[PDB]
Amino acid sequence: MSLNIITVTLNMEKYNFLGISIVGQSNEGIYIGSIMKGGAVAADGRIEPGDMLLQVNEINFENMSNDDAVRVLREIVHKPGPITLTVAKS
Ligand SMILES: O=C(O)c1cc(Br)ccc1NS(=O)(=O)c1ccc2ccccc2c1
Ligand SMILES: O=C(O)c1cc(Br)ccc1NS(=O)(=O)c1ccc2ccccc2c1
Repeated sequence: MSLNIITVTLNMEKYNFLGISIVGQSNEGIYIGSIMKGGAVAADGRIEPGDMLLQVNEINFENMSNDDAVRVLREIVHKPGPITLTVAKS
């Protein structure tokens, strides 16, 4: 079996939102659920639904409830500067 890791840096200059929902928990992993067409993640085009979310900026997502993962993504999107996502491809 093959594992494909990609790291995606979004400058968030032309987009306010990532435009993602997330599914699953890692305090029992967390995956990209929906991607909305108008957001930074869709514009970049590399991340797809079912990709596993490993890290966003300095936060690891591998010991979190779904609710806490949504909370930390809210905090990151409301902070200035680029957003770096590391995912494992489905
Ligand atoms: O993120 C943006 O800059 C954006 C701008 C426009 Br115009 C439209 C959508 C955008 N982002 S999006 O991730 O697709 C998005 C974000 C929140 C939404 C809330 C309600 C309905 C659609 C939404 C789309
Ligand atoms: O920007 C995002 O796509 C986003 C995704 C998650 Br999961 C959590 C927070 C996110 N950013 S956010 O600016 O706080 C936000 C808040 C409310 C939203 C409501 C509908 C659609 C997108 C939203 C994004």
